[PDB]
Amino acid sequence: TLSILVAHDLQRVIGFENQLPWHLPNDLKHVKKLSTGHTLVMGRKTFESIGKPLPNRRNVVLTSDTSFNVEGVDVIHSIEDIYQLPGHVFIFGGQTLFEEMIDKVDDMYITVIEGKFRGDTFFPPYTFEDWEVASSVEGKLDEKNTIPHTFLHLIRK
Ligand SMILES: NC(=O)c1ccc[n+]([C@@H]2O[C@H](COP(=O)([O-])OP(=O)(O)OC[C@H]3O[C@@H](n4cnc5c(N)ncnc54)[C@H](OP(=O)(O)O)[C@@H]3O)[C@@H](O)[C@H]2O)c1
Ligand SMILES: CN(Cc1cnc2nc(N)nc(N)c2n1)c1ccc(C(=O)N[C@@H](CCC(=O)O)C(=O)O)cc1
Repeated sequence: TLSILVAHDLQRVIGFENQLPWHLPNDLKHVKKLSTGHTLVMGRKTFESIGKPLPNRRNVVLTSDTSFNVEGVDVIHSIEDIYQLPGHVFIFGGQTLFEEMIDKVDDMYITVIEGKFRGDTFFPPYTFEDWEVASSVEGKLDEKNTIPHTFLHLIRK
């Protein structure tokens, strides 16, 4: 299976100045639960903003840089390489990879952040006419998670 994994706000903002505009620990645990034991594919800027590979799963970075070699990271240089990765593969970001892959993935795990943040990078527009809602779960709010959010699993019709 080839899936998108993304958190975007009410206007589809995903990032600002190579960081996330929000901090939402529940969403990072969502990422950890979905992706532990599988594969993440991310663009070079997304990788550099995380700084290190995420533990207990395969980290694949797409870059044109043939000098890229990071301990604990597999490197690919073409979109077509993604289709050779075995197992459950999550397209992890950022804007460039989401734009390149949204028409190719089987399904999307989207966290809708119910706020309007300042952004400079966006998830591409999509319509529910193309996507069935396999599940929709409101995130629980607490002291450490103060922004309303919803976990959507969307499957291509
Ligand atoms: N909210 C979320 O769910 C989420 C998730 C992830 C990231 N983000 C945010 O998204 C933003 C980054 O997005 P972005 O679009 O600027 O960057 P990005 O997609 O993370 O990385 C772009 C880079 O990926 C490489 N790349 C992409 N397509 C390629 C291809 N077809 N062939 C070879 N290399 C390719 C290139 O690297 P080279 O230039 O090295 O060749 C390109 O410069 C940040 O703000 C980050 O915080 C948000
Ligand atoms: C900046 N970044 C990219 C990022 C952030 N939120 C997302 N949220 C969703 N839904 N999808 C993504 N693609 C996504 N990507 C990050 C930053 C930190 C960690 C991280 O430390 N995750 C730990 C969990 C951290 C924790 O337990 O609090 C993990 O094991 O995956 C993940 C991605």
